[PDB]
Amino acid sequence: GITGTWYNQLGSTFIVTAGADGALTGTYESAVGNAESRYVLTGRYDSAPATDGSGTALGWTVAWKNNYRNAHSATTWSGQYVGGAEARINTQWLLTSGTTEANAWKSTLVGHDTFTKVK
Amino acid sequence: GITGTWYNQLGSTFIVTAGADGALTGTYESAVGNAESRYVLTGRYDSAPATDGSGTALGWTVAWKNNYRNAHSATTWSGQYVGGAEARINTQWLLTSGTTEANAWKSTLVGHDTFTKVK
Amino acid sequence: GITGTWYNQLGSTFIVTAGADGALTGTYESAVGNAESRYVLTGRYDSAPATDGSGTALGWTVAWKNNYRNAHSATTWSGQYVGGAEARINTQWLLTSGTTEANAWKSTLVGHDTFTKVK
Amino acid sequence: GITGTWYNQLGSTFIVTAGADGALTGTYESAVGNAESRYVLTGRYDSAPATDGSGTALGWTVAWKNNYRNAHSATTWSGQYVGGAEARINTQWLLTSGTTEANAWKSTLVGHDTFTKVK
Repeated sequence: GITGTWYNQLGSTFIVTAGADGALTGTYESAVGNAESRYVLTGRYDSAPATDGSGTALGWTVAWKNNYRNAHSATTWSGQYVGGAEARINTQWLLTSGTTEANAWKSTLVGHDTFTKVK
Repeated sequence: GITGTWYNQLGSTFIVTAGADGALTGTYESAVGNAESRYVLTGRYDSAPATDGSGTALGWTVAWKNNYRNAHSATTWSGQYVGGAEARINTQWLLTSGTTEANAWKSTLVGHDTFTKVK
Repeated sequence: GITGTWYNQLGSTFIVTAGADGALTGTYESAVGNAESRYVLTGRYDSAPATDGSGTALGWTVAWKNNYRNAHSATTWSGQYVGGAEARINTQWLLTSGTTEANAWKSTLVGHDTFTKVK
Repeated sequence: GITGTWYNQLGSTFIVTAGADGALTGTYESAVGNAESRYVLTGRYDSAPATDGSGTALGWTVAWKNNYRNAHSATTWSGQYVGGAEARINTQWLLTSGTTEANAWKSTLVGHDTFTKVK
């Protein structure tokens, strides 16, 4: 149930394909909704999850560089798919920016995102 | 300088290719060193980093499932390459395990890894 | 507005006093609601927050040891108070368990809690 | 062995008292070394740690406000004391800044600190 369009709370959109081999490929759109705000996502998911009501572990990365903008940063999301009635991807993320060694201590933001298939 | 074999402190080995398009592909080996402990890694890196001594932002994901073992979990690393003399990848990571909703609060470990090209 | 009883989503209860000097003192109750599940909390908050609609930065620690139970672990919450109509404390937390050096890599859980004054 | 002066890699200094009741009190000095860069720290530690070579779980908070400067932010450290020969406190930390709801997603930095009793 991972393949599809997912929306976070903040209004970002993640279009993903889950391949039989464990590969995630797709696009992440920061909230705007134009070509300029689309970035390649790659990831991995558990292709053989536990049959006991456990969620499916997954993760993906976006480098914030496309043909229009380079933020010299990358976010990774680490999380799990929950195939509920209204399914959800619950994640925590790390956004690392490229820095000098002096600013390396303040390079990494952390947060959390919930995604649904409902805008 | 990202393409190559990298070793973490704990003795894990990351073989990676950095493609011109921002793609990372490769294998992550938990410390053992046999076929059974090899897992596909996919990621993204900043292909056009800042020319001011800033590091290169990157991230990658391993789902802990191969032909031999499934830990029903995924780690993402978020970090930066520093093209020093002895170059390094400084990361923080999140390891999410597939869980029940009741155990979802204790699903995610966080830590940090430094990688070098020197065993 | 920090002084009071706050409830997280999971059903834990935080009773806190915010002193004029920046001190937080109080008790954290894991969801049960008896004397056996009460632990001392200590923390700090910004006593002079920005007058521009910014939240108030705060943090606190619970060592999971009382007269009844010792989990040999400590959680810290780092967050901000938002004096809305229905006010909230938005936090992320780290739960570190005492471990051997060999298990030090898996010592630290991370997550997030929202607290309200409404059960 | 927690009571004493501890130095992080970056050159910050933590003077702490570990009380019999689980309380940490003290001062955190960002790297400078003058009165202007001293801040109150409060925390908790496991007063009865495991007798099996496990570290002692601890955590503390500094609100970045003193009589001289207010950064409208708070750091929490979550970690463990390891009573080695050369003892160490291994931590991960969260630095939350007070923000608007719009900037709440980028409010929280994460990192790691190792402390020793050796400058």
